Amino acid sequence: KLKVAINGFGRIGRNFLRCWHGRKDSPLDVVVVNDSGGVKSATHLLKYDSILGTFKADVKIIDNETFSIDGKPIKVVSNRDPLKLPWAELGIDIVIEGTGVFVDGPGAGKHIQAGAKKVIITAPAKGSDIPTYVVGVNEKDYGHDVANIISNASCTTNCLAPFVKVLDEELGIVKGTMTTTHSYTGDQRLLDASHRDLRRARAAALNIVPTSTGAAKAVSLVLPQLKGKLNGIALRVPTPNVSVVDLVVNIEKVGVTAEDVNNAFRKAAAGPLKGVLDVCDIPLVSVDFRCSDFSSTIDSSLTMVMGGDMVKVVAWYDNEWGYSQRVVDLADLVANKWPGLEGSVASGDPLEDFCKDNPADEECKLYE
Amino acid sequence: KLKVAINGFGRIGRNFLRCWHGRKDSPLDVVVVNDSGGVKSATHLLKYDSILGTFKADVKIIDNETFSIDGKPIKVVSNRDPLKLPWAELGIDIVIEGTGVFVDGPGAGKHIQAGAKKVIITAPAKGSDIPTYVVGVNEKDYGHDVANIISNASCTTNCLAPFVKVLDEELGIVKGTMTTTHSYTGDQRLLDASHRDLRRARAAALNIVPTSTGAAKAVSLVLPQLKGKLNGIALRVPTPNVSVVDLVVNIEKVGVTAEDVNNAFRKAAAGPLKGVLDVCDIPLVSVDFRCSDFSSTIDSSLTMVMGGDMVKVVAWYDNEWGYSQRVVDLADLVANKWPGLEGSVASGDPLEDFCKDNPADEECKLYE
Amino acid sequence: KLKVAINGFGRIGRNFLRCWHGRKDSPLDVVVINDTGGVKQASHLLKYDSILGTFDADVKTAGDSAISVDGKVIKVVSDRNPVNLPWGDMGIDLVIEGTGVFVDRDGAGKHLQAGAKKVLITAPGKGDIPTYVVGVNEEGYTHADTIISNASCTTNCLAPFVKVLDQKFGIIKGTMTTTHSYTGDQRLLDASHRDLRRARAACLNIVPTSTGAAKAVALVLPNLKGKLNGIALRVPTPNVSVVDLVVQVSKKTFAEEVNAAFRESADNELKGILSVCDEPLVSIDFRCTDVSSTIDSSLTMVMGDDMVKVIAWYDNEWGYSQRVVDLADIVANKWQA
Amino acid sequence: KLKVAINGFGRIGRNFLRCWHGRKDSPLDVVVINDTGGVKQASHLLKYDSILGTFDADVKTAGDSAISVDGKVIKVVSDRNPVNLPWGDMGIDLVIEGTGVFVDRDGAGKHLQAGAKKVLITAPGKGDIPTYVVGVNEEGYTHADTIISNASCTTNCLAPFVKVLDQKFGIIKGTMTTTHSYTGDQRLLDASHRDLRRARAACLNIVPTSTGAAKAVALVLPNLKGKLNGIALRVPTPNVSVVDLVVQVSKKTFAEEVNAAFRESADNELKGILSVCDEPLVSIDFRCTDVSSTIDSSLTMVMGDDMVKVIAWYDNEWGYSQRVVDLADIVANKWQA
Ligand SMILES: NC(=O)c1ccc[n+]([C@@H]2O[C@H](COP(=O)([O-])OP(=O)(O)OC[C@H]3O[C@@H](n4cnc5c(N)ncnc54)[C@H](O)[C@@H]3O)[C@@H](O)[C@H]2O)c1
Ligand SMILES: NC(=O)c1ccc[n+]([C@@H]2O[C@H](COP(=O)([O-])OP(=O)(O)OC[C@H]3O[C@@H](n4cnc5c(N)ncnc54)[C@H](O)[C@@H]3O)[C@@H](O)[C@H]2O)c1
Ligand SMILES: NC(=O)c1ccc[n+]([C@@H]2O[C@H](COP(=O)([O-])OP(=O)(O)OC[C@H]3O[C@@H](n4cnc5c(N)ncnc54)[C@H](O)[C@@H]3O)[C@@H](O)[C@H]2O)c1
Ligand SMILES: NC(=O)c1ccc[n+]([C@@H]2O[C@H](COP(=O)([O-])OP(=O)(O)OC[C@H]3O[C@@H](n4cnc5c(N)ncnc54)[C@H](O)[C@@H]3O)[C@@H](O)[C@H]2O)c1
Repeated sequence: KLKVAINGFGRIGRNFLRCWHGRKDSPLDVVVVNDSGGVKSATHLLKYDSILGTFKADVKIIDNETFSIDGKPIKVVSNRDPLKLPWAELGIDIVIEGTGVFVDGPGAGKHIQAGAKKVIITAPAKGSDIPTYVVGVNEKDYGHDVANIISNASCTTNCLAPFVKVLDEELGIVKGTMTTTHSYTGDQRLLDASHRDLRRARAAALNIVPTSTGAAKAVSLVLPQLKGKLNGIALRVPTPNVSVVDLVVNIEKVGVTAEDVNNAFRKAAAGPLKGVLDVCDIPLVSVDFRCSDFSSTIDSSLTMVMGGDMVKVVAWYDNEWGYSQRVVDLADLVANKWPGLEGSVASGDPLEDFCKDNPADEECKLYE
Repeated sequence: KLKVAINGFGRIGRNFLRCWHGRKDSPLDVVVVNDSGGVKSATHLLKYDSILGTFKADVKIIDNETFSIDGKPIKVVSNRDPLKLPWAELGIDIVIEGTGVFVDGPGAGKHIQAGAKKVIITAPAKGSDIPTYVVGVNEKDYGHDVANIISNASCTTNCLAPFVKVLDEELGIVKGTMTTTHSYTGDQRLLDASHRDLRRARAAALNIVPTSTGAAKAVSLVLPQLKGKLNGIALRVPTPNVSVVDLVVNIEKVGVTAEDVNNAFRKAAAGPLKGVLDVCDIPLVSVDFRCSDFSSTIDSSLTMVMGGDMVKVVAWYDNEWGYSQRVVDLADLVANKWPGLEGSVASGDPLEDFCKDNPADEECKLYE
Repeated sequence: KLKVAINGFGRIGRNFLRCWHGRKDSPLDVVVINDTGGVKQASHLLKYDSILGTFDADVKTAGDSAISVDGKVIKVVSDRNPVNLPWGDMGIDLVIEGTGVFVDRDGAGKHLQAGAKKVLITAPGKGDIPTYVVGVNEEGYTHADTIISNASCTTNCLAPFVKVLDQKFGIIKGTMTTTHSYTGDQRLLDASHRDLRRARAACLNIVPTSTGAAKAVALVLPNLKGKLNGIALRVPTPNVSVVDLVVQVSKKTFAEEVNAAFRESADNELKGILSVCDEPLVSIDFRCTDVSSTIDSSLTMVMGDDMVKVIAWYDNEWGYSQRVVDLADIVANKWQA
Repeated sequence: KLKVAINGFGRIGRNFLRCWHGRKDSPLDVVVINDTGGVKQASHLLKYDSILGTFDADVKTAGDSAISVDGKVIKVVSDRNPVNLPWGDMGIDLVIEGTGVFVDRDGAGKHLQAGAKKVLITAPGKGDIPTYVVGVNEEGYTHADTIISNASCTTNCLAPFVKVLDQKFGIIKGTMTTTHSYTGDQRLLDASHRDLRRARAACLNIVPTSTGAAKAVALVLPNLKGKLNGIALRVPTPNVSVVDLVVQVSKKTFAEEVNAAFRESADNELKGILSVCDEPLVSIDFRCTDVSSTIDSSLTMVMGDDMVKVIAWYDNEWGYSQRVVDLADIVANKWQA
């Protein structure tokens, strides 16, 4: 329902559309990509996934500006500079940060200045300014007027977060650290190619990289309850798109069996974490959840414990696919929080949100 | 030098020019503030304080949005939204959060991209993310141009901290708790006015509310090595502006008298804790420090120990004046902290430099 | 018995409520409120008062949706729309908008426009509202009058006897002022108030201003205009204010003569409305007392027998409610519209 | 050069002390002063003030007997009887009695007894003193009044302008009132004091009263008596207060007519003495301010061209002292004795 735009299709954004297309009552709708790759290519690139199969839905490759797909004529830009590209005539409330390039917060201004009202920051928290908001985790901390520029933190984090609450919340940790089994991707040089990074510069498809990732930080970002408490490097392993966490944590709890915790997880999964926290029980591997969208992926068994306090926490998950169907919900959240809708429930008790606008109200200036 | 401004207009928005104009070392300069009440007010506001007296300054009314300060002019904004505020056009390197509603650098970020090179956080922002910036403790230990939205913890703690810092620093203390005298203010209404909180609801200057102090936590936030050892209650009390806590502290050390520590005060106060920490000797009260910028006022005599080790440790202090001096603290710091000169990377080796331009480099797609 | 709602419901409303309870046989069944604040707060708003102390009446809320006071269920709506507030589910008879922001008939009408039917405000109804005050205009008030208001406490308080003032001797000229308390309407701490005076913090400073007392003076009594007109002084106090007025009366007299001429006033009309004495009393010795004031008969000195001092610790808050609660009862009475 | 000691080292003691430092050209060699209170207290008391803040003037003194401050080492003792208060040991030039408890010329006599030369009393002395006040009784003043008085700040401030108004417009009748602050004259608590009102605590209550103003006006203004009579309103404030008077002036006029007239006066003579403006300024805006009071220009209404409200924030303490200081040094000059 909301006009959406892409500044060049996000590898994830691509499926994310088909995901969005796999979405039905989407309060949003893409209208254009900044295709600096040719439509039919992008079309094919879109119509054809390289992992979970091409789209099982028509794509009409109409003219260089606007192909269609199952009757969805979506326009095409081609530029690294947003401002000119008028998402405003395109009425694009919120623009997919189809680059990553504008990893800087202020990058998106040009895009607000290109016709965005809010900003779908596709980028994990490279900058500090914007927090991403996470379903099951920190999504609801968003109200409107809260950071129209809104991050898409790392799936790693983004799949780290959901379950990672249970521990500190249901049972209590001391601290801990993790490590993805990051599938192979493009951002590591296929061969040894000139790339500012140490490792990703090296030949990709064959090896794994212990890799810097403040996802743990980025968690502590959205989990101040864990601010400056956790750790973890990445492992860019050779798979197309799937990863599991390393995660070890000195739980505060006595050290009960994980099963219960995982039941508690499954309970919490049964709680706010539908589509978010899968705690399954079948021992299964990368394939066995490809194109499966349940954000977490745990054979409840697998994540386990050493001596109770130290917890051998591990769980498969997607890095792009599920990741995408995480973006929409939050992308929807803004539309769910979108103005124009009737949003009055109770101020006679909970005027907190009411005067959340004005703290100089009858009395609202909490913390002075 | 550094381009400065204020988000909104507060009593702290009223606080600093008193310092700043009265200052003699301020490299930076404000050029505009969002007084959404008119210079006539703003002047009458700023020219005439309620406590520190009329501004001893010819802050004069040049044009209704661009007035004078004894000859120095400053523009004025009038609005309650970052995005229209052209800190870019204003070039403002540093703006001071005056809504409070920005408990979040994110909202402050809504000025960063808007041309705020850096953002002066003023209060304890519920956004934990920003490194907890406090003088005498972590002030230098802050990282320049790293997340340029710069925290500032509660004056109460912000004044308590360097003192609270020096104590364990002098002693080593098992833990601590306290209660300040949070002067009457607006946040608690003069009337029993409808409030998101029972406490500040009441008619302010008569009732005396003990309340919540994350400032206590903020100690850990600025004294991580002292984490958890902190407590106390925010006693909102009816004064214009001075708070003072006695801190109950089980000192980890022997349990020698305080005067020794006060000698260590007399050492460290006279040491780096000048400007903030005073240990006067004449037992004196609120007035005796008004307009006085020694941002902590300990009374050695009044301070006592219980078991020699449980020290009853007091310190008078204002709540905004000294706080207003915390403004200058990073201000001149962040000023010299500002690079000014250039960098010595290698846009071949540090192709990230080349990528800083060539951000769309596969040679550069780190962690993404 | 009269279904009533209160918009902008506040202290004086809470006072009115503490009145309402103290008003045994309160013919206003005020089962509704508008207050954007929280319920327990709204409870404590009434439950826990500063000046009259907490409401000597226990408040119970089931659980958060509704609060019952003195065994009677009560409601409190919260929406800044001057209409959306559902005054129609009961078809409200009387509304009291505390906010005062609708100095035009409209917002009050907007309150009536979804069920409400009658109105009085702490704000002086500017224009499109009958200048209606007890002692002076509550009588000429025909109950067909629906949306009226009260002017300043000062205006409200002075009204009856200042009418009696020109009665007994006639007043050449009159310039009144109040020892008006401090409130949040004036910036209790320095904030963006139109009145630069009312803009500071000024917990210990006064505010030169004026009042409908200087204005409705004509609206409540015709000749009483201009020559009969003064100013207002919001002073560093929380409580019962005093009239700083010296009436240039017409008929020559001495002080107590007019107070003699105003013993009767309490003895006949000011009874309940106002009072008078010469034992020195202070605002607390006027607290929760419904006789809007007692006049300093002694220090209401005569000077030239025309320009005559008038001085009276007047209940800017409780009687103000009371008088309105009185006026409410008056409109609770004679119920046709 | 004036070997002076004042009685009752109150705030005004500190004030004039600070004024000694404040006012330039001080022949007032006030190397002693009296207050039966503890002197080192008084020192610290002098050292530390609330309103004008601590007198940052660091003082180094060796021994209880000798005290030195800002070069001008100044003695001070603590005692009740002026005869028990030796003045000839310095051959005292001037005394002022801040205590108030010596509100008759005899104490001054008793001060003159122990070796004083000149006396004045900031307070209106009960009975046996023709007071001297600038603007009113400083012209016919003679330095040859070894004992004189000032009146309360009220009169000490309310005097000139209206006299000049009486000069330039006359007044049929004047109804003067003040926002008189609180002091030791009234009880902090409800302690036993002659005036029940001054006896009361009244932390936020005013005192309806009448200072010597409407009485001292007789002396200071041989004309304006009875007709030009109001009262005092002793308020629960510690600080700079405000005039609140409505006059029935003689000559037909209007507000601004007096203002420029009131302006020009300060533009020449009430310079330092008094002031006038209309920029809304509250108490805090008058710390240590000497032009006794700026009169409001707006709210100073005028009815029938005689009924004229007047209003002005005045420094009951420092500006009073200022005025107290004013003729004080003047009598130091023309030093006949
Ligand atoms: N002094 C402290 O130690 C401390 C600590 C925590 C919080 N605070 C709060 O943070 C603020 C800092 O103190 P202060 O000196 O500025 O007093 P202040 O209360 O006047 O500052 C905030 C005020 O500025 C105004 N404001 C907010 N947003 C505005 C906008 N867009 N445009 C114009 N005005 C706006 C409001 O009046 C707001 O109350 C205060 O609200 C203070 O209560 C202070
Ligand atoms: N697919 C993901 O989950 C994801 C998410 C974030 C970052 N990354 C990594 O960072 C990059 C972004 O990945 P992606 O998912 O967004 O797919 P993507 O790599 O296709 O997104 C960038 C695309 O937009 C265009 N582009 C690049 N820079 C641009 C710029 N300044 N302006 C306009 N268009 C620009 C290009 O056509 C490019 O295909 C990739 O290199 C990837 O390795 C991946
Ligand atoms: N008591 C007096 O003598 C007097 C005289 C004149 C005016 N007033 C005004 O009336 C108020 C005092 O009366 P009170 O004791 O009953 O308390 P009160 O302050 O709560 O009554 C009015 C208040 O309603 C508030 N308001 C605005 N919108 C509102 C909404 N949707 N819901 C609820 N409140 C809303 C306003 O802030 C306003 O201050 C003060 O605001 C004062 O300014 C009082
Ligand atoms: N404008 C007026 O109404 C007015 C005028 C003159 C004096 N006064 C009174 O005198 C004081 C003037 O203001 P202030 O700042 O000086 O306050 P203040 O009360 O401190 O001044 C009076 C001082 O005299 C001292 N005192 C009392 N008895 C004494 C005695 N036998 N001998 C010596 N000292 C004695 C008191 O301790 C006090 O220090 C006030 O106490 C005031 O009440 C008032």
